[PDB]
Amino acid sequence: ASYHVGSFYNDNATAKRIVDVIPEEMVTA
Amino acid sequence: SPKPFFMSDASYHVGSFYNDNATAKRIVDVIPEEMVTA
Amino acid sequence: SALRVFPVTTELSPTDKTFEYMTFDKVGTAQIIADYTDDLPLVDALGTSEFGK
Amino acid sequence: ATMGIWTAQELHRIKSQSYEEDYPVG
Amino acid sequence: VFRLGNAYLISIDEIKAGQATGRPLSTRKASACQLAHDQLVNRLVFKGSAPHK
Amino acid sequence: YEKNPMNMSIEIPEAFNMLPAQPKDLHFKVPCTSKCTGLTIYRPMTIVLITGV
Amino acid sequence: YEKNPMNMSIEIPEAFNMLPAQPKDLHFKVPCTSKCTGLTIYRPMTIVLITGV
Amino acid sequence: YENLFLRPACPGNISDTSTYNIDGACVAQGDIGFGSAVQVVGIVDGVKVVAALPDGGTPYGIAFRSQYEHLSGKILDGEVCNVVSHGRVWTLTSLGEAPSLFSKLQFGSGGVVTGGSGSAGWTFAGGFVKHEDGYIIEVQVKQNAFIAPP
Amino acid sequence: QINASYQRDMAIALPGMVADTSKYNIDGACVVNEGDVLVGAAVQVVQAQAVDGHKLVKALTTGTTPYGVAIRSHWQTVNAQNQMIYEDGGAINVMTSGRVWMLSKSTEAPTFGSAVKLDVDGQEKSDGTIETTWTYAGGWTKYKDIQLVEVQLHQL
Amino acid sequence: QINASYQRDMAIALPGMVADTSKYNIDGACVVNEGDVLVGAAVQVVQAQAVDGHKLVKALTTGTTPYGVAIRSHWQTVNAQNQMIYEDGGAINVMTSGRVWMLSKSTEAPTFGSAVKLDVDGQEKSDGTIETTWTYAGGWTKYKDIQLVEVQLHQL
Amino acid sequence: EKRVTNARSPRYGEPEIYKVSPGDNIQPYLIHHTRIFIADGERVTPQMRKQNQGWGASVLNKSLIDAICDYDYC
Repeated sequence: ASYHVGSFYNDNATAKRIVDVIPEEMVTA
Repeated sequence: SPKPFFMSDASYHVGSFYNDNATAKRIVDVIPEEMVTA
Repeated sequence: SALRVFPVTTELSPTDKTFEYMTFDKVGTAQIIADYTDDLPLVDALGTSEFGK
Repeated sequence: ATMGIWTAQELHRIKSQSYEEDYPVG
Repeated sequence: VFRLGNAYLISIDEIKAGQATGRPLSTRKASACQLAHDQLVNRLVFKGSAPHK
Repeated sequence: YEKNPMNMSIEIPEAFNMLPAQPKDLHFKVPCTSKCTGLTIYRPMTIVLITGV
Repeated sequence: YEKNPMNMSIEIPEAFNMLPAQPKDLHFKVPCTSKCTGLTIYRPMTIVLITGV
Repeated sequence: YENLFLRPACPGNISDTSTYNIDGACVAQGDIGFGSAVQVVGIVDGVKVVAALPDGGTPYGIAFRSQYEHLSGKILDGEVCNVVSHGRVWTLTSLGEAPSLFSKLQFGSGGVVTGGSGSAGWTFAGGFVKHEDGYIIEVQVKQNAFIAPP
Repeated sequence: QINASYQRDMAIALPGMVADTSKYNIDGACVVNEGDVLVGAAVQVVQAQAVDGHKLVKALTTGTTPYGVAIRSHWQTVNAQNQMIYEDGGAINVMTSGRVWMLSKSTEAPTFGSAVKLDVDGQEKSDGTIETTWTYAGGWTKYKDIQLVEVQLHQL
Repeated sequence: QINASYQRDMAIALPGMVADTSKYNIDGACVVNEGDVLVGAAVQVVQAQAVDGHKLVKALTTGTTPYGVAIRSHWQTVNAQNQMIYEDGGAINVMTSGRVWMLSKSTEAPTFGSAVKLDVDGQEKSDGTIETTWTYAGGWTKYKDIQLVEVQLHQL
Repeated sequence: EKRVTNARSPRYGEPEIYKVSPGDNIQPYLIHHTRIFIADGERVTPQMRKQNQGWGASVLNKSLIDAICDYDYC
């Protein structure tokens, strides 16, 4: 189910957090 | 489902949730307003 | 007294033979409706011209 | 009279090149 | 002067569905329309159309 | 024939373009349009067709 | 009659406005709406109508 | 490429999101109940005047449920009214058992479904549930199906 | 020496105008053949191309079957005899479903919901010879010396 | 040496494909366990649920009234002869109104506006014994070893 | 309204002029790009970005929405 991970990313905010907390803070440092 | 023609946009659902509920109000407004007043 | 009881203009080149002017008109109506309606009326436009020598 | 609002002239194109017949003198 | 046109449908299920390798279905269906337009232009040039004069 | 823009030409006033998707219940629809004119011959005495070859 | 907003009134709760255009295949639809009530007379006997003139 | 279903099965509302049409420029003479057939008695200034179905009339549409236009519970005289002219809709009925699928319905007095053996008109769509010691059926209304007799 | 104010009303319809925004359907993949078509009159289909797909339409004639009604357009129509027409060999906008304002030749208002009978020229008549399945939708007005009627059309 | 440039045309349609975008109506249903249904062939309804109206459909058989035509969609499998099919257990998309390309096994192109007659297996036949309300639309094409015809479908 | 795709200027692919239609029975009008600024929300996948006309998504996604919703039932 939901083999296309893009739908999972734009659907569940949790996966959103895991994927976007690190790089964006990284660059803003 | 059928909707009134004058109010038949996305604002009919997200707008209603923002307007009525208060936790959504907070989740939307706590960051930008303090953000800018800083 | 024909040239003085009526206006005289000079918006015409000496080599022209004819001229033309245009008119416009419109139609439409409005109706009393409820909230869940799908039969709003419509409007339109018009146009007409004429000539001279 | 129930015409439109645009005449045929306003949607007309005139190519800016003309063709003349030829006649060699001899 | 004449005008040409076509269209294509697509469903969210097929949009979300992924494949092993190759261009997406949306891109292929978009290329199909361009190919159809070009081929219709070539056919108009090389064969004509009686009803349209 | 003699390939010369003054003898014959093809006009493409509008290029291929795509319109925004128009959503329905669970699927979309995308139309595409363009314009053309066909082949016009200004001097038909500069083209020769050998048939029956 | 006496012109006084405490005797008679007309209400316009919602003024004229145009909704955003809804697109179709190659054309658009623009709906318009407004609100009105009509004439209301709070205090009668302040208006005299002379008929049969 | 499919059509979604609609959630609440109450009388007077639409049952699907297929192609439908709602004629909202109308006024009522007398009182009308949600989920009943109506007929057109006259036209004034582009407005259709509708009444509940009598004997001998040709039905035109079915009254439609709205929670702003009708605050009482039914449609009152001199009120603007919503009428469904094309689509699937839940109707009041006096029948006891479901008729054959895709048969032709027949309307008794007051705009209730009582027959399933008509010659031409609206057709049964396959829905049959129970309301208030009475039943509700699902009808498929089409625009030019019933033609006014000369 | 007292002021005055006057009132005037716009007309309601015009030959070939769509009545309202109900469920409608317009075919634009047709081509006019063998003559010209008047805006606000029924048309008939001669033949349909098997491969190309363009339909061939022309004016209504006795013994034929109506298909649709040409509608108004300020860009596709051609001005002639002081009105808008569709010339030969040009794309046409046929209406296959919805409410449309058609020309009429009758003298009395029609009955709502009754069947429409056309004349041999594609113009409405109370006692015409060509019978259809379209209906009268109630509208009945009159432009300057032009009589129009509002007709509901469905697919053939 | 002489340079060369070649040319080749595409096919017009595929079996069961929607012809154009003129006011279609597609609904979902469930296939009955008995028998497969070919995409682009008519189907029949055997039982409709009373709570909502969900329908169970199977292939057409003699002495039955058709419901719609199976179309190409996301859920569809391949048979032994590489024919595209709908499985016994699964969802099916059925078109009840609009223009669609549907399988034919006759030999001559049909005429516009006439009724469509089907066979027992649910395919077009010029002299079939099944009477239907659907109409011919004029499109007549030939995929590789496959015949197709364009049909206007009216809601039942 | 107006889109530029000129190769010379790197400013290709973005609208040059805008329709603005506020309403209040006044005519919608045109604004040049250089005067206005557009503000977007949260980033989304580019295939969604194109169908959303270069516009982000609301922070109230349905996971958060129904997480809020079932609380009242609780």
